[PDB]
Amino acid sequence: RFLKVKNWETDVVLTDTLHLKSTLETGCTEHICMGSIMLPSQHTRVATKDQLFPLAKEFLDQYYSSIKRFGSKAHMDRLEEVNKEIESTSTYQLKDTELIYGAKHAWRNASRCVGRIQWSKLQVFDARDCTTAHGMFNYICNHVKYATNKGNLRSAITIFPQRTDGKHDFRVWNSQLIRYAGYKQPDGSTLGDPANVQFTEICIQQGWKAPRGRFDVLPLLLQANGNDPELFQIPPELVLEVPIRHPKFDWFKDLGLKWYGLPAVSNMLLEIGGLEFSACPFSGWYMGTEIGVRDYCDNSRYNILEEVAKKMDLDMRKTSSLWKDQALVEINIAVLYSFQSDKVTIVDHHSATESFIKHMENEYRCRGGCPADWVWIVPPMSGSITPVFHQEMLNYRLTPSFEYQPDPWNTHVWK
Amino acid sequence: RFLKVKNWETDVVLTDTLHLKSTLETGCTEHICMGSIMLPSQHTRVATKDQLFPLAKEFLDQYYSSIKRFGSKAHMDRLEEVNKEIESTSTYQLKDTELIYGAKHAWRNASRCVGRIQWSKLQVFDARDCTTAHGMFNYICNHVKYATNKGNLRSAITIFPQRTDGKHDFRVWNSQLIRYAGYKQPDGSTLGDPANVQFTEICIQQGWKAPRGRFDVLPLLLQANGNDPELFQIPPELVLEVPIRHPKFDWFKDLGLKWYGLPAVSNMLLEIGGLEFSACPFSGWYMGTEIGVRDYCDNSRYNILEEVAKKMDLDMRKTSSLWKDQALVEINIAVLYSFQSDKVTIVDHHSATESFIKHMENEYRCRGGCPADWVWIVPPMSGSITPVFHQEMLNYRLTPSFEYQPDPWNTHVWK
Ligand code: HEM
Ligand code: HEM
Ligand SMILES: C[C@H](O)[C@H](O)[C@H]1CNc2nc(N)[nH]c(=O)c2N1
Ligand SMILES: C[C@H](O)[C@H](O)[C@H]1CNc2nc(N)[nH]c(=O)c2N1
Ligand SMILES: Cc1cc(N)nc(C#CCN2CC(F)(F)C2)c1
Ligand SMILES: Cc1cc(N)nc(C#CCN2CC(F)(F)C2)c1
Ligand SMILES: [Zn+2]
Repeated sequence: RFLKVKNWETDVVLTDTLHLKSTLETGCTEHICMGSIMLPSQHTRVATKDQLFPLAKEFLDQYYSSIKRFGSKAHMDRLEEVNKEIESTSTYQLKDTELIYGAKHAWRNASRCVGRIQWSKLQVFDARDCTTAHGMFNYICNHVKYATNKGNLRSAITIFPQRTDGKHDFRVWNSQLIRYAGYKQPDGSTLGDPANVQFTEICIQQGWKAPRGRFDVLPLLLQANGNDPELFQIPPELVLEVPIRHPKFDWFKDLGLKWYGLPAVSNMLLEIGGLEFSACPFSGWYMGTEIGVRDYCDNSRYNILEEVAKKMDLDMRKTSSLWKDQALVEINIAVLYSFQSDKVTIVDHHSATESFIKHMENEYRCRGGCPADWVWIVPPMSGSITPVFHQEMLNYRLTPSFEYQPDPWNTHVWK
Repeated sequence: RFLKVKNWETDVVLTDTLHLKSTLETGCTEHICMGSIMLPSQHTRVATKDQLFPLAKEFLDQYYSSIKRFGSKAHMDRLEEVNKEIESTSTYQLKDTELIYGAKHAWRNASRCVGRIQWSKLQVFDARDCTTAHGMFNYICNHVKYATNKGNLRSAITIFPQRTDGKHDFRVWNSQLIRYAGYKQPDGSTLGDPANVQFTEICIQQGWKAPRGRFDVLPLLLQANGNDPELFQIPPELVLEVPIRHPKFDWFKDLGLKWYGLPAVSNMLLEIGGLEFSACPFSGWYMGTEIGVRDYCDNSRYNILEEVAKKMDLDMRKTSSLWKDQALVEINIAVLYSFQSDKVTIVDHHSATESFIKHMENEYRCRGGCPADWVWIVPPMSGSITPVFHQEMLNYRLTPSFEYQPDPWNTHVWK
């Protein structure tokens, strides 16, 4: 019942008891493993009043058995206080300290995040008093400015009012606070980011005048209390960008690449003691491979392997010349070199994966485990020369948690 | 119940119904996914007479509903014939055609093997009349000669007598038919392959005179009908080796690397209609990354990244210089280039993973699915620039199957 996970490069063994506390389901059964399914039903997110108190009680018991005040009067009266308020309101409200705890532990419990060694250093911005989409823009601007810190990136999350009935929902329609626009050409090809071709069309549909270039920062589409969303442009002095150059190849500058400094996910859902926060933008800093491998070299994204292979002068006729691999490594050296020379926080996949193994060590000692998703933790290049490749990992779903949710434009009852 | 798997690079969707036929268990539960555990209990392998007929019946029903002769007289009489013989003997014997079918479908069902597009082109060598360890050596030599085919590698498997009581067991003690010896130095470091340091000691323990160099081909340790195993040296003209050189870097020859052409796994167990074949060496051809990434660059194997980085003249002080990544790509270009120039069959990880996607297509059409283990299918370098990275895969255990088994020297009752 008390499972073991092995590291096959060092022979370290760790014992996991934290999985006992797991509540949610994974998708796998005794006869089928769905560990490679991207969005199983369980990882996506309507609740009723009856189900709310056990989830509150369970969460309150975690928080008071955290500040080592479990079962005492301060715990019991808060237990009864929330109980009474769930009877009275069919919902409840978190204390500011409970919100900060719940949000840090959602990140802590994110099994697909290799960055969690930082989970306790998270700045939490309480935006539950927000009522309008202008208010949201203002809070989101303050988040971007704080988290960027002129390149000394700081982790942060901003938390808008929780879902109540469901038809009144705060939502950030962008998938990330800062993304580049996707424009499809009249012939068929794509300028900018093909991922956002659909979102770019919704913004033009709502009034955005597109500068139709490559790296056009998208406006924000903010929806408040269920109302229709409104467009706002992030003041460009708040959007820190890094021009990508190589430390050997001087043709690399003329490639004309740049990325943004701040990775800030805005389309997910924060769940805390049964409450649902449909708009909770959170940001950290990049691991290099996110830009250099996935953003730049995915076939359905920017897809630059061939142009980089061209200017490197490469054997591009054969697949076994490994020209794709060779050009991929140079692109990622340039991503790292550019962010570092500009003093914009970035981490390479060797540093990040070492830290995660060190984070797993700590989590099995002082916590009894660390839910981890190997499929997402192992970086998308050079997998087996990083220590996470050889580390067995148990995946399981703890709460508080970040979850996926459907896009707002498939569900919003317009008017 | 009839699950869907998505490809996130092409948007192809496939429907899996084959998982319904699954019998064995995976290790995962509704509340925990063990998709990254290397050797769960279910993937390792004693049976009694009562359990044997449903497994025979189930297997016979697959084979006759294969040559489109299901339920007929030829099926029913073989059903009753095996039934009677399980009553009479508490076991049974496969027809030669049933053995060839069962072995091809064990490979077909191997969810961790990216090579299965070839599953029906498998040469099956029936060695069930073998009685002595000399006999085994002779059969294993004929396998090596056939499968190598002077560099035009051909897939093959040799099948020794099935387990009966358990204390009489044919076993190949080597983990692969051809491996290099592992010698630990008096100071502590290691020459050759550190993986086989333990096995190398068992061979010296039994009489092997070690040439104590780097790439010393190990003798065979063959155990027949439970007797103690005996050493035999594969005639060196039967062991095809490829010296590793680079097509640009002429210092690469002086690195002094070579590998063997034939990957031939000998420590696993073939299960067919309930029968257990404890010695079933099977061979194919290499995917380049097996040698170039894992064999050469694993920290606990040959571990050559630093010496290759040295001669490349690399920024080795920092982790973020990606010198490890850069030297890894060159090692794999050289592995491919050397095998190809010598006309020894090899496949690169781009060709192999494309073929597997094409194999999955066929399997979902004419079979209803294809059990696949993403953790093992995705290659250990450049993962996301190969199409398997973006393909969702359902893992489940079908029979006939290859399974792991404990090492013989932890279980053999000596004398
Ligand atoms: C501090 C620096 C951080 C680093 C280096 C980091 C690293 C990463 C990386 C590389 C991914 C994979 C993204 C992808 O493949 O698309 C990821 C996923 C994720 N990260 Fe972190 N992250 C950081 C901060 C944070 C913060 C502050 C939070 C939450 C407050 C967070 C929560 C998540 C979640 C929820 C996911 C993916 C969840 C899913 O897909 O189910 N991360 N992280
Ligand atoms: C024909 C050329 C073949 C290629 C290119 C190929 C490719 C591969 C590769 C790269 C692996 C991973 C090995 C590792 O990471 O250590 C693998 C695993 C495997 N292959 Fe194939 N293979 C081939 C032939 C075969 C044959 C002929 C069989 C059986 C008769 C087979 C059965 C297996 C099994 C059972 C495993 C791993 C099972 C496990 O660990 O549970 N392969 N294959
Ligand atoms: C099919 C597969 O699950 C999918 O491509 C996953 C694989 N692992 C990943 N891992 C990370 N970190 N990010 C991703 O987008 C993905 N994609
Ligand atoms: C911990 C992890 O399961 C282990 O390192 C696995 C990962 N995937 C692998 N995949 C292949 N093909 N071969 C391996 O040896 C491994 N090792
Ligand atoms: C906070 C954070 C840090 C980081 N280093 N990266 C990301 C990211 C991302 C984008 N992907 C799509 C997703 F699944 F939402 C995450 C987010
Ligand atoms: C037939 C075959 C083909 C191939 N291309 N590779 C292998 C291999 C290997 C060694 N690994 C350890 C294992 F799990 F047994 C497989 C085997
Ligand atoms: Zn699973």
